[PDB]
Amino acid sequence: RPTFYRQELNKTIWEVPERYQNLSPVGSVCAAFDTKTGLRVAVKKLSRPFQSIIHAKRTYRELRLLKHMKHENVIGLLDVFTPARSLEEFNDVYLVTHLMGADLNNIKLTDDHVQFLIYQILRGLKYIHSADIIHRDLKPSNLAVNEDCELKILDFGLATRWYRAPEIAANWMHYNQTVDIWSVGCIMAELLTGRTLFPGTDAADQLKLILRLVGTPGAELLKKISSESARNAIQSLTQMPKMNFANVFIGANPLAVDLLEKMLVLDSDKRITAAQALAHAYFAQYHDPDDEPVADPYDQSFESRDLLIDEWKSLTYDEVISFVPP
Ligand SMILES: CCCCCCCCO[C@@H]1O[C@H](CO)[C@@H](O)[C@H](O)[C@H]1O
Ligand SMILES: CCCCCCCCO[C@@H]1O[C@H](CO)[C@@H](O)[C@H](O)[C@H]1O
Repeated sequence: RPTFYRQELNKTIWEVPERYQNLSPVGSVCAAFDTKTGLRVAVKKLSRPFQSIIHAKRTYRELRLLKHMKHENVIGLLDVFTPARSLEEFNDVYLVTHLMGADLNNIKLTDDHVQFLIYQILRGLKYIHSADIIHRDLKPSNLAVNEDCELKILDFGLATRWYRAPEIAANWMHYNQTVDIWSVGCIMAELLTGRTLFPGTDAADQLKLILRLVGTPGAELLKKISSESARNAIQSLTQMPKMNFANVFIGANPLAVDLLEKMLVLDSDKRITAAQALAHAYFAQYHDPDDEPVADPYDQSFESRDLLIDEWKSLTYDEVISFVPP
C-alpha cells in the first residue's frame, strides 16, 4: 500500500497517494502531477459513490467502463485508488486519467486539421462501437485535445442538445450506434463553418432546424415508425425537401460535403458507420485499415441486475483491487 496524505479542498478532505502532487481544483476533479510516471493527471474523487442503490450501480458502471477502454483516441484509466484498507472501510473512490489541455469547444481550422480531428473521433468511435457501447452524448466538450491535435473521447464533460441525434431527442425506444454518427456530423459541420449546425433553443426548434436541412421524413422511414401518434404528427408537418449540402457548406472540400451527406441522414439505418467512414476518401491521408483497432468484448450484463448497495459496493471494491496500470 502506498503512503497517503490528506488535505482539504472543495470543502472535502482528499486523501491520495503521495505520488500525486500539487492537487488543484479543476464528483470533483483536481489536476495533479504524478511523480511515479511523470504525467500530468486528472484525479476525480467520486461524490457520494455508495449513498443509494442508484449511486452505487453508477459508480460500478463508471469504473467498469473506464477499466475496459484501451484505445489511443478514448480516455482510459491510469489509476484507481481508495484510502480504505478493507471492504469494511471502503467509502471513497478516486479515478486518475490523463490531464487534457483543452476540448474542441476551445479550438478557422484548415481542412487538413478538420480531417485529422474527425478521423480520430471516428477511430475512437469504431473502437467504442465494437464493444457494443453507445456514447449518446458526443459533443465538443466531450472531445479532449493536446497541443499536437491528438484527440481522446471523454465519457463526460471532463473525466446542450445541439449535437443529439433526433431519435434520442424524440424519445425513441430503440437506438442505433449510429446515434453517435449524427453527433459526429454536427461536430464536423461546426469545425468546417465555425458555427453550431443546429443551435435549437428548445426541442421543437431543434427538430425544426434539422428538418430544414435534411427534409421531412420520407415514406421509407415512416414504414418503420410503430407509434401511431408519431406518424400522425409527422405527416401533419408542412412537407420540405432535403437541402443541397454544398450550398450550406460553401467552399468546403467536396469530399467533406459528401461525408456530411452520409452522416446527417434522418433514417439511422441509412447513416454511414464509423468503420465505413474511416475508409471514406476524405480521410485518405490518415486512414490505415491495419491500425484502426477494435475492442475486446465488454460485458454489460450487470445493467440488467438489481442488487443491494453492499453488493454493488463489493463488486466495485473487487474492480479497484484487480486494477492493473497501463
Ligand atoms: C420528424 C422527427 C422524427 C425523427 C426520426 C428518427 C428516425 C431514426 O431512424 C430510425 O432509428 C431507429 C432507432 O435506431 C431504427 O429502429 C429505425 O429503423 C430507423 O429508421
Ligand atoms: C412533430 C414531431 C414528431 C415527433 C414524434 C415524437 C413521438 C415519438 O415517440 C416515440 O416513437 C418511437 C417510434 O415509434 C417509439 O419507439 C417510442 O417508444 C416513442 O416514445
